[PDB]
Amino acid sequence: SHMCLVCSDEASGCHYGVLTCGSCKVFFKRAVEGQHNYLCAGRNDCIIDKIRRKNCPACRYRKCLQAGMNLEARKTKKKIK
Amino acid sequence: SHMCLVCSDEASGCHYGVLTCGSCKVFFKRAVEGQHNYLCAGRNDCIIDKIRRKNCPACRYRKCLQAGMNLEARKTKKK
Amino acid sequence: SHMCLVCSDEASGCHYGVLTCGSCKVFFKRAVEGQHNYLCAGRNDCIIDKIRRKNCPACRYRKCLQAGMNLEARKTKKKIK
Amino acid sequence: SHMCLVCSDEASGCHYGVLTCGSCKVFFKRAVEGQHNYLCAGRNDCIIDKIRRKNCPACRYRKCLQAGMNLEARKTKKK
DNA sequence: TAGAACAAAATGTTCT
DNA sequence: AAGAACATTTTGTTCT
DNA sequence: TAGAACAAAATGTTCT
DNA sequence: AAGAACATTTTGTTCT
Ligand SMILES: [Zn+2]
Ligand SMILES: [Zn+2]
Ligand SMILES: [Zn+2]
Ligand SMILES: [Zn+2]
Ligand SMILES: [Zn+2]
Ligand SMILES: [Zn+2]
Ligand SMILES: [Zn+2]
Ligand SMILES: [Zn+2]
Repeated sequence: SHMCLVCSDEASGCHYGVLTCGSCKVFFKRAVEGQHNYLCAGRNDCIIDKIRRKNCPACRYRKCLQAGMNLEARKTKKKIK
Repeated sequence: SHMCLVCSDEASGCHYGVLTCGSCKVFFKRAVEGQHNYLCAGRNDCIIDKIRRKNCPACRYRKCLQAGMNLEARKTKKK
Repeated sequence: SHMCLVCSDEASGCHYGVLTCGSCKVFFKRAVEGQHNYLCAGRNDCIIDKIRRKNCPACRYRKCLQAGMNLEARKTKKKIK
Repeated sequence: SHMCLVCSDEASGCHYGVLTCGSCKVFFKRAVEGQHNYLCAGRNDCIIDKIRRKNCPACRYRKCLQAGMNLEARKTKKK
């Protein structure tokens, strides 16, 4: 494919285990390494697309996790082999 | 009463016709003057409070307008 | 510019401090991290271009050093600032 | 005498007409059959020895030909 | 592919 | 009340 | 930009 | 002597 699985923007490649765009890559990195005590202003199912992905970091981060992103994807796939 | 009518933060006074905080005051001026077009990612009914107000500029802006904010609120001292 | 300063092939970017192609980048990395007890079969001035860069690793590595390549270029340029 | 005439490594016998090592033997067959065109990076006079022979296929190949290597050296038992 | 560094966008505060 | 300036936070791009 | 991992090219050894 | 097969070393590319 070539859609980011988090926001549907065009994927820049496979990051942290999942096809994503560059903005979602660095978003997940920052969320995972820091705090991500984010608060949804809707019902925890906000739509995350190219334009709206800035709206709700709580839902964007939930979508990163649901897509399967994980910081150790590279080293984990090396073990699996 | 010291409570922003848009986000319930502590209000700094009457801005553009409405009791608001400083952050909502300037957010509103920017929204109108930049005339940007925001889009809600929920259901057009997001909770707008001191922290969540950052999440949905579309609903925050809508609440400003609904609360009566108007850049020429003062100039409307017409007789 | 856009010539590799080591072999004159097209540069892929600035690596280890110097504009180089990808083949020269990984060549220098391997030479620096391992042994580079290479022996020139000419007079230590072999010509290193796209086709001949495979011929003499001793001279190719000398050219990497002469161009200024160094493993810590990134962290070194951070200190300088 | 057990010394490769191309690289002075220890020779394994007469290959393609010339006393050579195994590595020079197969290098020569590959050069001729792949018919590749090598280029020297020095002065067409590189030192070819057990270790340096890897550096200049052009001079190594030239030395093979000059030493008399020929893939049909055996078949040249013509009367 | 992962990540540093730079850049930009978006928001908030101070001060007049 | 209103706004400019600065500051911070949040997000996105380049890596010549 | 740095680097892991994969891939290819180039060389050398064994075995018949 | 000659060569195929395998093995190793050296070099280069992709990273869906
Ligand atoms: Zn994305
Ligand atoms: Zn949400
Ligand atoms: Zn407010
Ligand atoms: Zn909303
Ligand atoms: Zn190069
Ligand atoms: Zn040389
Ligand atoms: Zn030899
Ligand atoms: Zn030569």
